[PDB]
Amino acid sequence: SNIREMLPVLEAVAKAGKPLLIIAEDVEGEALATLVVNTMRGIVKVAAVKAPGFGDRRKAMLQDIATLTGGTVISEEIGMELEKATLEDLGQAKRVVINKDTTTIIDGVGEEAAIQGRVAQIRQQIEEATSDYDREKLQERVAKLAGGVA
Amino acid sequence: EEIGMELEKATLEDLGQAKRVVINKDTTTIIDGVGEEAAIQGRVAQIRQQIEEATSDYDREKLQERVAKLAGGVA
Amino acid sequence: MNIRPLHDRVIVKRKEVETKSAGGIVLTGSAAAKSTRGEVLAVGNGRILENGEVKPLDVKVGDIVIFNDGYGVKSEKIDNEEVLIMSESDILAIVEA
Amino acid sequence: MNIRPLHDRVIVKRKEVETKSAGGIVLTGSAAAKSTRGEVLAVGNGRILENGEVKPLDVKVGDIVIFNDGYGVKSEKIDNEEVLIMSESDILAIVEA
Amino acid sequence: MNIRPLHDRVIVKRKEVETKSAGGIVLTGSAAAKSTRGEVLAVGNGRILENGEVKPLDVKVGDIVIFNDGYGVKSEKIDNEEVLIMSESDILAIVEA
Amino acid sequence: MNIRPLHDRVIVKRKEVETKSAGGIVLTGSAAAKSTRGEVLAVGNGRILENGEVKPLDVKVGDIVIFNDGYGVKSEKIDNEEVLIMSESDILAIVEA
Amino acid sequence: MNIRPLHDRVIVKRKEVETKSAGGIVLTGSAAAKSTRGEVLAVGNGRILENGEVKPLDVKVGDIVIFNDGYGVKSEKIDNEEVLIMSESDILAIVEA
Repeated sequence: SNIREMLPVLEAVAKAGKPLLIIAEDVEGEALATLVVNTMRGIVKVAAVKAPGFGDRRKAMLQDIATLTGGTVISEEIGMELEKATLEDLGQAKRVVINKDTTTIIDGVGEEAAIQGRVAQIRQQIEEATSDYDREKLQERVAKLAGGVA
Repeated sequence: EEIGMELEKATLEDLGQAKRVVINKDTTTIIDGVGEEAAIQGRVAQIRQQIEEATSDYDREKLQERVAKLAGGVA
Repeated sequence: MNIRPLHDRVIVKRKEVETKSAGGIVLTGSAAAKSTRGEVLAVGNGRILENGEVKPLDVKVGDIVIFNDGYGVKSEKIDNEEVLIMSESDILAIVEA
Repeated sequence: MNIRPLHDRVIVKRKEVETKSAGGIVLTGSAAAKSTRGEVLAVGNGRILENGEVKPLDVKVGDIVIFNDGYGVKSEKIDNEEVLIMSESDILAIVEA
Repeated sequence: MNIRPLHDRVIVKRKEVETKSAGGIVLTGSAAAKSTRGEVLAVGNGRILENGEVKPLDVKVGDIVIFNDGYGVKSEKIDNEEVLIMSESDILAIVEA
Repeated sequence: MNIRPLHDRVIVKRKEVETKSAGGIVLTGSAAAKSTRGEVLAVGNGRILENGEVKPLDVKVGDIVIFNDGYGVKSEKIDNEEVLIMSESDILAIVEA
Repeated sequence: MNIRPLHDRVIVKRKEVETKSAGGIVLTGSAAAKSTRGEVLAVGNGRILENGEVKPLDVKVGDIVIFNDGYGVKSEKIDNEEVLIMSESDILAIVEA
């Protein structure tokens, strides 16, 4: 909201001259209004979208997005702060596609060992007593991480 | 008001122009605003995505009405 | 018409609030903040305290100053423009060079 | 008949409120506001505070002044006209030629 | 473009906030506390109270001091960084060694 | 190694809180109460009020005193120990014999 | 040990509260009240105001006094007894003979 502060992170990207993609619980008009004008004159090309859903649900799926793109998740809850984060902590992707109801990333740049490692930790998740519902949602993450969804 | 603009912040040049308008207790009409065709068509061109919409019912009905007013007629 | 201050009173005008130059070339809009910089339009005769003579003010007309916007600061409209009225004590510093 | 103010009291009369000339040739209606400008009809002997003598007022009869309409400002009716009574401290500035 | 303080005003800058050395080896994150230590960037002429002369400030430029961050303390940003402005009275002590 | 207080400021350290010797043999638990007794670690130059001379403090270094723990009492950490900073006015009495 | 008050401080002890002999030869219950009478245990040097000398306290040690139990009255425990600490101004009168 008034949580606009994070300028040095923002300008670092401006210095870079590259577009910025933002994933968080929510973004309010104060941040969006300035963002729109900054993008319009070509200072920065930046668009923001909302996280997957429920607190535990979105938080759980944030690490894979970051690791897949080689980025770092900002732990507000833990040892990290809004401003506290370098440009290098940001994830990188070839391009993204955004529409009114959907967000897509063509290809984040991350190491295969990290991609597989995310998948490897999933194996405990795969063989689960709960089975119904737990596996269905879980597999969807899995397919997105390295496979495909039909 | 929401974005990079303010109440006072606006020059007379910002204001649009028209030949004349007609106003009554329940209706407002503009005889002819003066604007370029490229802008009129450009508004219409962006409407084509709006035209081809999955919802169809209600979405198209209101949408078409704007379209007719922008370059055609309403009967 | 213009204004003549009544000793120890200085009339100054406020400068732009949160000018869009913060953090670089970034345009920063006004989001609940006020400007403490001003220009000295008028100078009063001086302090009348302790009876012995009147002491002259340390600020000349046309100076650029930094001041504390407190209770001692009053607002009036002159020639349909906003001005500030405060004592010498309320002005914290002078911007020079 | 006229009135004689007592030391450190100044009798002034209020000028027109929200005169229709704001913004140029634009006519400004009354936004429930009141005029802060007046003329000095009478001058008191001076301040009798600190002890050393009596100090004369810095406002001469017939001056045009700007003042703060506070509690210290009282209203009286003389010769069926409205007048204001306030101390020297209340009058912030003088409008000159 | 530096800043010259006006008599009895001292310009200082705040040090690191809630440094993680409290309790012991343990590193304590900032819960929501603010640092009271600072460095003196500039020194004003002195106190002008009671007419006769001006009394000099007891703090030399470049000192490391401990102060009470009260209403009197004000914040301004010059050369794109944060500074604090307060009187001599607000500074409680000097750190020496 | 140590801190030098400014004039009219006295640095003292607080003594034991709700000491377990109340009523004689009986041990009294601490039920939300704080000790008012301290020791004077340092003495400032003295009061500088009303120009003429600087008046010396009435408290010696190393004295045991009783004081009013009010707003005027500040807390600092010296060599990882708790200290209190207050004026002479805040110290109510001296414990002797 | 014993206590030595600092200048303009008087240490006194409170007398019996709601003593039974009120309104005649009547034993009266302690419905809800306190005693304003005390004895002066110790005397401070005196008031230290306006520079020129220190004015001695009018009340000698061992006097029986009447006082106003206000904010200025503080309570401490000495040798397992309750005492009151207040200034000269607080004690209204002296009971004699």
